[PDB]
This record gives sequence, structure tokens and C-alpha cells, in this order.
Amino acid sequence: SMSYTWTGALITPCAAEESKLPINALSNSLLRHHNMVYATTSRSAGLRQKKVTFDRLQVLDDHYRDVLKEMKAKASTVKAKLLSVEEACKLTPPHSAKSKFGYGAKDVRNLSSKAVNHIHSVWKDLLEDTVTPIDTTIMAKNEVFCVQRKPARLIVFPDLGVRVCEKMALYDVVSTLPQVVMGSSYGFQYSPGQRVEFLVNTWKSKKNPMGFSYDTRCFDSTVTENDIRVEESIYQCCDLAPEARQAIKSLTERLYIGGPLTNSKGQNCGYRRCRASGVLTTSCGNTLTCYLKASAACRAAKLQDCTMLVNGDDLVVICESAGTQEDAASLRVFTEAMTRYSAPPGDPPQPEYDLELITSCSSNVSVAHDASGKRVYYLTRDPTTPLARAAWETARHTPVNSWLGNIIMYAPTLWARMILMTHFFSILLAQEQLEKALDCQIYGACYSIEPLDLPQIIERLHGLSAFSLHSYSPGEINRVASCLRKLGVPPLRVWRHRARSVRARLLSQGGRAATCGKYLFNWAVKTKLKLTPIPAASQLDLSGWFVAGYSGGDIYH
Ligand SMILES: CC(C)[C@H]1C(O)=C(C2=NS(=O)(=O)c3ccccc32)C(=O)N1Cc1ccccc1
Repeated sequence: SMSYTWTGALITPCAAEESKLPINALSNSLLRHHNMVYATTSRSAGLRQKKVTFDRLQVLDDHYRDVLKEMKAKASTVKAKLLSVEEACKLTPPHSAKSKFGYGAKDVRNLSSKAVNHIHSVWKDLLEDTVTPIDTTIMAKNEVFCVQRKPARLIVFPDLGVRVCEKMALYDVVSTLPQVVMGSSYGFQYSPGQRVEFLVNTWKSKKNPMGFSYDTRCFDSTVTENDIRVEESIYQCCDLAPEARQAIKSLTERLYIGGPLTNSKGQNCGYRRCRASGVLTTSCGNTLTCYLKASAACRAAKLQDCTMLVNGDDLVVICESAGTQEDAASLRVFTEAMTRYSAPPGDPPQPEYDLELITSCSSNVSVAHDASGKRVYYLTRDPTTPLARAAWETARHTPVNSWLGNIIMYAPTLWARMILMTHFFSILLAQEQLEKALDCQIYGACYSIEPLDLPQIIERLHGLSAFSLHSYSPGEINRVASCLRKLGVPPLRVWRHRARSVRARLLSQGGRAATCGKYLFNWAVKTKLKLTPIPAASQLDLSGWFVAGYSGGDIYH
């Protein structure tokens, strides 16, 4: 069937939208070529609508149903609880979309009478009605990129009251079941340091390793009613409370398999018969369905010793090579199986033979050397987009600061350290907002971080290595230098002078600020410190961090 049907009505913005890079006094110090940077807006939503709209066909063979059986047995060992209205309420981001029924996220966060009353009524309605499609809002995502100029991505989400209800019914399921179903292949359990460790160990565990990523053409749109009904029969495998089973059935019939689409004005835009991007189960479903299709497609293409690594739609496979030309041939069969399963590719998969040449979760493995000369494997990426987004957030305050999320996840990298750390810690010194908590997104969940806890966080997710890394790979050094050339970013020399200034200004503050300069910027000095393990790092409660993915799922910690 068609993934979408369209009435003709436009996808409208909520507030004001800027497509070109905003400029302040601090912009040029980071980036010179400003017309290379742009953000997607609801202006381009019509191109995306075309790209997401297509007929899906599905052919389900025995390999599909074999893998599904296996998944179901594992899923049936799961016991999940109903979350109380209040517990579910506290998982709402403070900046999450307001209800059409006269309340907002903070009303939900403080547990106001109006909101909780309404949520209980939506829950009741979920139990007593398993048929009526639930209204969703269709919105274009505003996201910053550097030119090659992409269209806006879409977001489809239900009302805040329904979102809290999904939480009551399914928060426990989406958090625990995926790791139980897919084990080592569930990506969202790993921190950066564990992701590199798992990748490298897998690679070397093969006699002759072959790795590939699979770019699916718009995953969400390819998800069918079959896939959504199938993933529900997976959730139902869990030992659930009778109310949960009804709510999961109900949310599946009425909301997950599809429903009517409404712009931010309140106008009917059409109908969805594919994955909604902004529901609680978006990350988990995508991870389940992708694992399913891909698992079976490996069997169809007779790939041997497959270790898959799934994070939603994003998939990477490491296997035993059959030889370059047979690896190529096997991937053509894998693609054929995936296409048959309604997961056709965008750019076709290619077989790779250097771990560093494989991009998974927008990242590649790479090698650097710590203080003692030890080979340290770390994850990195082309820094273009993070730096473009950092240029936008230099001039426009955003609910989720993507630079901080980057500094957290890419802390051991050359570009995060010498540019991202230096620039924003300078920004925060100038504003005196170092003790001010900032929000970022890790695995889809929104986290509230205080900048001064960064060395403690970095030690915990990467090890003390992340502060000592030098002698980066020439390929990595080039790629960074190539990106900085393109963007018009100052050279390494400039950033060293700024970091020396940042560090010295942090040292004067004493305490957590001094600890910041010491650890984050020891790279910028000639007479470097030997960095000790920070004692106040075992203190940190990093629970919720690497448990599951929640992209579009409207989750807060
Ligand atoms: C952007 C940063 C914060 C982080 C992330 O949240 C994601 C990430 N967030 S997400 O839940 O939207 C998602 C879905 C699928 C695949 C990845 C992701 C990611 O890829 N990251 C990059 C990354 C770096 C090192 C190790 C693993 C991932």
C-alpha cells in the first residue's frame, strides 16, 4: 500500500523559521564561510513528502518467520510493568510539544491537575476503544547542515496526553526487551568506548573480516502494517499487566499502524500507513523490524558468521569474507532479500575490508596514541555537520545543544577537543554560565547536563585515554583539515592559543572549573600534567544513559 496519501494541505511551522546561518560577534572566530551553512525548514517539506510516498510490497519467506520465532521466544522471557501516570509524566522533556487540550510539558512535569486528569481520560479511552485512529501532527524538522542542500525531515507525533499514555504502557518494554531479543546486536546499550570495543573485537574475531553498512531508503516509510502488527505480537510476548496488553493492542491499532495527519494549524494533511517518527516505540520498533529483515536477509544471502549491530534503522554487519567479488555478489542478494522485505536501499551496500573505512551510526573507528604511546581505538566522524551545527548554536540558543552531545560522544576526537571544547568553554566563561545545566540528546533521550561534570562524564564513557590522545591517523588528520578548509575554520595554531586562554581562565576559578581546564585542555600545553583518575567520577549516577534508544520517543532524564 501507499505509505502516505495527501489531501493537498501544507506542512506548516509552529514558530519563526530561519534557513540561513545566523551571525553574531562570535561566529567568525569559529567559521568564515557562512553561506555553506543552512537549516532545513517547513519550506522544503513538499519535497520530503514526495520522497516518503511510495507503494510498499512485501514477500515474507521462511527465513523471515524463522528469525521472528526466535525473537518471540526471547521476547516472552520479558516481564514489563505499567508505569504510573506520575512516573510517565516525569519522563517528559520540559520543551516537549504542548497538548492541544490546554496544557504543556511543564504542567505534565510538575504533575498539574488539568494534565493528569486528561491523561487518565486518554488512558480510559485507550482501554475502551481499540479502533479509532488517533490524530497526529505532521511537522518538518529544523536541522542544520553544510551544502553539498537536503530537504527537511518529517516528524509525526501524537498529542502530549497520548505520549504520556504510551509511556505508561510501553516505557518498560522499549527499554528492556530490545537487548533481550537481540543481545550483543542491540547498539543502544553501548557507550562510545564500548561501541569501539565491540566493533574491534568482532572484526578481529573473523578469520577474514568483511564489513558493510546498509542504508535503507527512508526506513520509516517502508515499515508496513505487517511490521507494526508483527512488532506488537512481539511486545505481547512479554508478561504484561492486563491493562498494558489492552493499551498496547489499542495504541497499535489506533496509532502505530497509521492514522490521520494534521499540520500545526489544525488542517488535515492526509493519512499515514507507515512508521510514525515521533512515538515512544519508534526506536525500538525500527530496531526490531530492521534486526528481523536484515537477520533473515543474511540467511537468504548465505553470509557466514554474521555479527550485526543495529541502532534503529542504522545497521552494520561484520562477517566472513567469501572474496571481494563474491562479497559484492552476496550483498546484491542481501539487498534483493531486503527489498523483498520492504527495506530497499538508497545507496547500495559495499563490502569493506578496513574497519576504519566502515561508517556506522554516522561514525568510523580510528586509532590514536595516548600519553604512554599505547594504541587507542576511538570513534570519530566527518566533523562538517557537528561544526555547522555548532556555528548555528554559537548565535542561536537551542533547546538541545548538539555541540555538548558531540563533546560527550566524540570527546577523544581531534575536532571535538581542539575546536568544540575550546569554543564553547570560552563562550561559557564569557557568560559565566558554567554551573548552568544544558540539555542535549543521547540515543534520543534528552539529558540535562552541567558543563562542569564533563571531565567526569568523559572519564566514565571513554577512559582517561580521551584526554591523552595524540598522533592521530593521517586519514583522520586530513579529513579534519579538509573539513576546516571547506568551512573556513581557523587552523590548529589559532585554537591552541584560545585553549591556553580558556584553560588558564578555568584554573583561576578553582574546583570543578580548574578540573575542566586541567583535563579538557592539557593537549594545548608544552608542559603537560599527568592526568589522575578523578575521584568524583564514581559518584555520578549515569543510569538511563546507555540502556535503550528513544529517538522521536519524547524521553527525558
Ligand atoms: C549524536 C550523538 C549524541 C550520538 C547519538 O545520540 C546518536 C543517535 N541518536 S538517535 O537515538 O537519534 C540514533 C538513532 C540511530 C543511530 C544513532 C542515533 C549517534 O549516532 N551518536 C553518535 C555516536 C558517537 C559515538 C558512538 C556512538 C554514537
